[PDB]
Amino acid sequence: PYADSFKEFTNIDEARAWGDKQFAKYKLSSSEKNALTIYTRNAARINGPLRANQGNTNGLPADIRKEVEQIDKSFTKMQTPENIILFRGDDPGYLGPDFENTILNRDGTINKAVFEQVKLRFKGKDRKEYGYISTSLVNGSAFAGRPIITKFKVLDGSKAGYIEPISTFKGQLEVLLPRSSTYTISDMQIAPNNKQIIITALLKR
Repeated sequence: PYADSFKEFTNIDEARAWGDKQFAKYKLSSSEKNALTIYTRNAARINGPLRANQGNTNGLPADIRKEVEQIDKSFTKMQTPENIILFRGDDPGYLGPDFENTILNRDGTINKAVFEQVKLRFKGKDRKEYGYISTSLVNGSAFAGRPIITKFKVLDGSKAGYIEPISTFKGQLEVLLPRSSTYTISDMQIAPNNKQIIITALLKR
C-alpha cells in the first residue's frame, strides 16, 4: 500500500483550505478541542510523561492523563480521507544519545561517517513513538534549520487530525498523529545541501 500514490502538498493555501475543511468535519467536542489546545501550548508536558511511561496511562499525573484521554478520544473522529505525506522536523536528540552530539559537524554539516552508523541502526527497522507526533502538511519555514526532516507516508483511513485551527500557534499547517504510533523507516538520506537528514517513514495503519 506504500507503493500507491500519496498527496504531497506544496501550496500553503491549498493545504490550509483542505485542512480547514477537514477540521470542520471532525465535530470535536469542547473538551477535545481544549485538550488539543493544551497539547499545542506545550507538547513536551504531555509527550515527556508519555515517553517515560511507555504509554502506560496509570503512570501519568492525573491532569496529564485526562488530557491524553481527551486527545485519544479526539482521534476517534480524526482520520485522513486519502493517502497523504506529512512532514516533521526534528533535532539530533531524535536519533538518541549515541548520536545526539556526534551527527553534526561543528559547521552544521552532517557527519557522514556518523550518518552511516545512524542508517545501520535505523534503516529498515520499525520505530514506536510513545508521545503524540506533531507534523505539518507542508515542508515549510517552520522547519528552517532543523537538521532532520521526516516525510511520513500515511494511508487513507489512518488516525490523523488537522488541528491547526485550535493551535496556540499560527501558520504551521499542523497535523497530529496518535500516540504509540509505529512506523518503518524505509529510507534515510543526506539532503543535497549537506545539512539535513531526510527520513522516509511508513506509518503503520
